[PDB]
Amino acid sequence: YDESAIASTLVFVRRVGHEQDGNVVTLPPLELAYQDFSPRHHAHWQPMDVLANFNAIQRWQLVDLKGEGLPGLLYQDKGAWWYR
Amino acid sequence: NNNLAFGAGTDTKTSLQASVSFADLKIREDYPASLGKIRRIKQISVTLPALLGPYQDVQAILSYGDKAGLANGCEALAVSHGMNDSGQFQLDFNDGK
Amino acid sequence: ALLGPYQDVQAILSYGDKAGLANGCEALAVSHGMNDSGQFQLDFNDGK
Repeated sequence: YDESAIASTLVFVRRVGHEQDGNVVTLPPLELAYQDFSPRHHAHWQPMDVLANFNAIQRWQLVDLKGEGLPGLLYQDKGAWWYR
Repeated sequence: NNNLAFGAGTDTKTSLQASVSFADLKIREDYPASLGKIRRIKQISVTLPALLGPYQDVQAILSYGDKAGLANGCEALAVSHGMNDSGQFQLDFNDGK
Repeated sequence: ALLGPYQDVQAILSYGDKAGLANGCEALAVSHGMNDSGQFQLDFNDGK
């Protein structure tokens, strides 16, 4: 296992037997590898203007409406709701 | 009287105006004559949904064509906040004006 | 009720047994509901 404070994962599984003379016989190990999370070196920024006037001062929410899945933008006003 | 146009006044040439006829709105038809025949405006608020962000302004003037029957300044309203605003900083129907 | 995008609710609530009640207090207009009122502003210290 390759351990870390957050989680360990199994990396190698190897089949091995022992000989009576104090020795071993092995088969090639099976290796596994996982996706890492290293924002320290790989986080990236992207500007957006597709969100127009969205903010938390005015009546806007990021919401799971009508089918949900990825949230859309809900704008509320007096007497009406609008949605992206 | 139901149109959009750039204004013809000297300093309104670049001002885009949206005109609406009150008669054509068919508001009277909402309630029966038995509830009274005199139907008059108390106050109009303006909403421009999601136009402006929190620190943005809109400059717009709402005005009534037959201004002759009104007290001075009651012929027009300053739209600036754009979110159900009115012609005064603080709306109060219990005021004396 | 559920409403269309800019729909209003028109309704009149009235007392059909009008008697000694002061003029106009026999009825209330509804514009939207939500614990609505016949006045744009409700004030129990109104004076009337």
